Amino acid sequence: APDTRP
Amino acid sequence: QVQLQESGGGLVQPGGSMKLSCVASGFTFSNYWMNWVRQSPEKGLEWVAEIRLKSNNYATHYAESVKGRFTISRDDSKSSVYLQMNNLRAEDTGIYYCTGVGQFAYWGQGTTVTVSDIVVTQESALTTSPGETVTLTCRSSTGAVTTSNYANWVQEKPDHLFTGLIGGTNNRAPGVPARFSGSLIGDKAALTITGAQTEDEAIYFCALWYSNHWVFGGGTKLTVLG
Ligand SMILES: *[C@H]1O[C@H](CO)[C@H](O)[C@H](O)[C@H]1NC(=O)CF
Repeated sequence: APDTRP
Repeated sequence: QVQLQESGGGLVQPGGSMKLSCVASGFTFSNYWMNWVRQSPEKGLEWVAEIRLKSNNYATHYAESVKGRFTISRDDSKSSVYLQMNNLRAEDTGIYYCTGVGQFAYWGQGTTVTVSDIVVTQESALTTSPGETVTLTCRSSTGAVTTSNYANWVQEKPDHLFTGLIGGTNNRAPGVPARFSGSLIGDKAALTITGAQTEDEAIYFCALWYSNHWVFGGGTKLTVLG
């Protein structure tokens, strides 16, 4: 939902 | 080493306008959302605004207290993010930080602006010793913290120096020591230091996500004695 890109 | 460098703060009159900048290096800026977060002595850490990617049509969201007054924007060809602040109030006084990545790994040094509901609760203070296991907790007034709150933990050391430790509940940020861990325990988010070290004396903040905004906790002062 938020920026969950690692 | 990633760097974020803010600029444009100062000393302004109520009703005034100001634009802050932040330039980034060392990571693919255009692939990550960016945020502005401010720290004030009275209101603590406060999330201000986010801006998403080009592929999201640069969607933006704002804290209710700045809506219609502040505008966040980015220029991916200059690896920069901006905050345009209109109709400034005394309440807007603070240190302003640009921050992002998984979700608050990287923080700039901050730029000072002087103008002249969900509550997230943390332990005010905790005291430990080197080599102890210490657990900090983060509770929400809404009910249980779950993995859909994407709990982050950030550390503040002198002087107003921030580094992200944990995002997405339990993912360590790159280069964060192994002794730091994130968990969910009895419907609270939790940060555990397994074998505390003297250098871990600091203020620890949690942040929780609620659909389209972040709420920061009040911080815990951790003292490491002996
Ligand atoms: C991050 O994971 C979340 C759910 O926790 C969503 O699936 C997002 O779409 C994911 N984003 C990415 O994989 C982009 F990097």
